[PDB]
Amino acid sequence: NVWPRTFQNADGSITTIPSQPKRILSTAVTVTGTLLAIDAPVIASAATTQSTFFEQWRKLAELRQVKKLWPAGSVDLESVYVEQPDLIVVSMIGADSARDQIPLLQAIAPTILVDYSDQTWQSLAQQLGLATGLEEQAERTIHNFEQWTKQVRDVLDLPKGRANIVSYHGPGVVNAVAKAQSAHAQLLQSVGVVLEEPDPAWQAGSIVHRDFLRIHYEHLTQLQAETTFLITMTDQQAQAFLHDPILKNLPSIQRKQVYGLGENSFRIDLFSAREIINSLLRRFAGEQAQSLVMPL
Ligand SMILES: C[C@H]1OC(c2cccc(O)c2O)=N[C@@H]1C(=O)NCCCN(CCCNC(=O)c1cccc(O)c1O)C(=O)[C@H]1N=C(c2cccc(O)c2O)O[C@@H]1C
Ligand SMILES: [Fe+3]
Repeated sequence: NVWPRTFQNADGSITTIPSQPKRILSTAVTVTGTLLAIDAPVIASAATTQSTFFEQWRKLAELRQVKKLWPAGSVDLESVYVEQPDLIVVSMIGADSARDQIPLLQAIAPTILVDYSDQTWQSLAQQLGLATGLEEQAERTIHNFEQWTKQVRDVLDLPKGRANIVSYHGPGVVNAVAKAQSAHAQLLQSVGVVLEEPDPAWQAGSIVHRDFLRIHYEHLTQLQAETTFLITMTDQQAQAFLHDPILKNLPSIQRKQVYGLGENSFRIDLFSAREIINSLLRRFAGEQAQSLVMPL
């Protein structure tokens, strides 16, 4: 395990990490879940704009004494200095991105930049494993999860056809649909779901996103999949989608195959991925469900 080592950042820049990181500070709440997943020594993390940690890993973060820092958008440099980190992690795109603050952060400690929007949680874990010297941990974690998804894939009786994954906000608002490279789409694909891709031409406005295509509301009526999964929703919450009169003729609504992906499914990390797969076992597997549900 060689140190120093060079890390390739998502913007084409490089960062030399002089020594194995032991005090990692995350500036992106999305990335923190994956740092926890590989048991990296993350000692502090910024939060959502609402000053929260994601619920799938909050209790674990508290147990490991991960200090909650600023809500996304407002980097507190004093807090970074006081934590005395030896690696600072930044995301490329998303509400939790501190990309423009990199020069200020790099003055404090080696700062790296990753894009979680177009890779699986496993790929992000591998990338972070290489930055932290935790390749053994990451590889083991990924391998174990993949052994599990194999087993699950073999017992699910999924609806015929394909599924889409939607972030729903109702009429008169820009909504969003998961793209093939998203952590969400790839997670479902891994247990045998066949994914519908939103038409790239439906992009709303000028901002490019690799995770979910942002679209005018009306385009939701054009989705063809027989099944719809809603992020950040329970099944009960998904009822609002099902009863939206504008969407009454959607194949997934006609077949009453609209499901919540789960309360904690907004971002995908090992912890929310487990919850999501557990939900699929409960709904689509028989008395084979329980033999495979993972303890949280
Ligand atoms: C539990 C909460 O933590 C965050 C969160 C945490 C960390 C990073 C994020 O991005 C986060 O959203 N999300 C929840 C929250 O604040 N809910 C209140 C509504 C926020 N909303 C409006 C609703 C439409 N968005 C989607 O349907 C959607 C779908 C799929 C993926 C997404 O990221 C989506 O937001 C947003 O658009 C928010 N994201 C941008 C943003 C800005 C610049 C570049 C981007 O890529 C952006 O997303 O700006 C807002 C703050
Ligand atoms: Fe967002």
